Amino acid sequence: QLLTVDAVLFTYHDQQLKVLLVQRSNHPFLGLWGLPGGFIDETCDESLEQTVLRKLAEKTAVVPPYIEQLCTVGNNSRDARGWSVTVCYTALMSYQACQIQIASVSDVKWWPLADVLQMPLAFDHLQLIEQARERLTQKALYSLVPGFALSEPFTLPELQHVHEVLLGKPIQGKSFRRRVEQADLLIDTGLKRTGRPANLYCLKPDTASYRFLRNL
Amino acid sequence: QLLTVDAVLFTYHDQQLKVLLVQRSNHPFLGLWGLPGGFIDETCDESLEQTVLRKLAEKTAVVPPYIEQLCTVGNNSRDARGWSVTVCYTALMSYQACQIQIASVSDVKWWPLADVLQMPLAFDHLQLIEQARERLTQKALYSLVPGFALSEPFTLPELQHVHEVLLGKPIQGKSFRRRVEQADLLIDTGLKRTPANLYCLKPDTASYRFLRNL
Ligand code: NA
Ligand code: NA
Repeated sequence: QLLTVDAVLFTYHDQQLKVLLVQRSNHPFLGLWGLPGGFIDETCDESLEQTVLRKLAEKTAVVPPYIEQLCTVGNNSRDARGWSVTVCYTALMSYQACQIQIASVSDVKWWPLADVLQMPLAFDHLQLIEQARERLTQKALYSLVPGFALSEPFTLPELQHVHEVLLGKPIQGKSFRRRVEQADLLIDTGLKRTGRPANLYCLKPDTASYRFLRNL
Repeated sequence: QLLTVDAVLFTYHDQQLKVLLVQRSNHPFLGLWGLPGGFIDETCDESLEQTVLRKLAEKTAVVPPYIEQLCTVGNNSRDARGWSVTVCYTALMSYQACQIQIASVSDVKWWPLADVLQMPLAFDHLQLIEQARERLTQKALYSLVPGFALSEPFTLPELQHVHEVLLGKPIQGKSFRRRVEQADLLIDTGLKRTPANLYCLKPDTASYRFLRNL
C-alpha cells in the first residue's frame, strides 16, 4: 500500500483561522494545493509522530507546540495510483513563529480557511480539513487547546476570541474566565498589554492533555 | 512498512468486561495471545473498516454492532523485524452472539480484561488494549455506546452497571435515567424481565454524544 502521513496545521491570524498548504510539484493532482505530508523515512523517523513533525519542519522550520492524530483514512478509491492509507494529524502553532521562515517560499502558504473550503484540493484533503476543523470545535468546547494557535504570551480576550471563532458563536466572557481560572492552566506572566491593561498569559505544558468534564 | 489493522473487541459478561484474544499460530510471538488483526487484502477489502470487520468476522463469525477507529501506531520498536504500522479499532458486541461460535475454536476466546491487563501479549497489544479501555471510559462519560456490549434487549440497571464498571464507581440512578430518557436512544419493547423494562438501542446510539459528562 501507498502509506503517507499528513497534517492539518492551523494558526490564527488577522483575524481568522488559517491552514498551512503545500502546492503539489508532483503527479497526480499536479499543481494543486494540499496538506503537508508524505512518506515515512526509516533512516530518520522512529515513530509516526516523528514522521509528521519532520514533514512540518521541512515546510515551516519549526516543530509546532501542539500535535494530535486526527484519523487514518484508507481505501481503494481516494487515490488513482492504488489502495492508499493516510495517517492524518491536527496541529496548532502561532503564525509569526514561522511566517518569518515562509515568506521566502512560493509552494508553501498560509491560506484563510474560508478560501480553502472553496479550493480544488488534491485527493480527499478538503475532507480531512473539514474533519480537523470539526475536532477543533470540540477542543474549543472541552479544552484550552485553541491557545496553541496564538503567540505566547497572550491575553484572555485573545483566547476567548479564538474559541468564539471555532464555535462560530459569541461566548460568555465571565463563565469562560471562571472555567479558565479553575482549570489552572495558564501562567500569569504579571505583564500587561493595553483600552485596558490585560494580563499576559502562557500555556502550561499540561494544557495539551487537560480536558474539562463539562462543555463551555 | 508492515501494515496491519487490529481490533480490541469488548463485551460485558459475568459482571465483568471481557476482551477477545486470538492465539498466534505463526512467528513471531508464535503461541502468544493477542488481538485479532492483520494485513489488508486488496482483493476483498475496499476500506480499512472492511479490513477490520473481516479480521473480526474471521474469528467471531459475527459482524460487531459497533466499531470505531482508535489510533494508528507505527514505529521501529514494536516489531523486531523493523518498521511496523497498525491501525487499531475498538468494537463492542454481546457475549452470547459469538460465545456460541468461539466455544468450539481453541485459538479464539473471551478473556477477563482485568487478567489480560496483567498478561504478556503479542507485540504491543497490551498498550493497544489499555488505550481502548481508556477510550471506553470517555464513552461512558458522553454516550450510551456501552449498551452495544450487552445482549439486546436489556434493562436500564444492566445498562447503568456497564457504565459503572467502565467508570470504576457507582452512579446516581436518577440522573442517569433522566439522561437516558432525554437522549431518546432506547426503544421500549413493552416487554419485562425480573418487572424491569427491556430496551433495544436505536441505531443512532453510535453517533449521539451528550454535551455534559455523566
Ligand atoms: Na510562502
Ligand atoms: Na475458544
